[PDB]
Amino acid sequence: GYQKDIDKVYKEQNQMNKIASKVQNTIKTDIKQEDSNTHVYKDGKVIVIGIQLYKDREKMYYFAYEIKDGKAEINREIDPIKYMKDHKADYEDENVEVE
Amino acid sequence: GYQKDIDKVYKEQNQMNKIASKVQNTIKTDIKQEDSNTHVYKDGKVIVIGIQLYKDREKMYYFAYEIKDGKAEINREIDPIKYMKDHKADYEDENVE
Repeated sequence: GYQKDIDKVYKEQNQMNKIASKVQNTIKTDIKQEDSNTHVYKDGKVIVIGIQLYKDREKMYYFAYEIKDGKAEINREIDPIKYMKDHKADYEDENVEVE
Repeated sequence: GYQKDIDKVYKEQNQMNKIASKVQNTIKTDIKQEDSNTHVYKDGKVIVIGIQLYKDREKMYYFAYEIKDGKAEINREIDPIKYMKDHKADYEDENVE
């Protein structure tokens, strides 16, 4: 299953957000999968998350990660919106519906 | 002098901005002292920098650092604007009015 790797993604996201919050303190640092959107592609090679990046905004912000050599690495060269449009997910955990 | 410690502060700010820019890509990276304002206080114990934090804003954003055990450590509990008002700087390098 994909949960071990999803956990890596959320750990990495929180680690980066914690550092980011030192220089831009509106960044949320307690990102939780059950309050986010998660999709897995290419049998675990790409994971796209949508999260509440800012403590004072409801908006979802999306990020694409690659799982390479057992580690979650963000890849801002991947357009996550386009990626979700263009590929069939192997897994979805959609907790935020935005009309 | 204070240049060794000012350099440690800019190095640290740049390391944080690099990571920050991965999640919020308007954060500017590779900030240079010559494009920023720097003030040193307390014989080098506290260093306050004013930088162009955002690629999409001209505005200067300020951050206070402490030098402890030879390391530069950001301290967000210090209000840097007030700190500069209330202390006499030992050194200044002001490049933005």
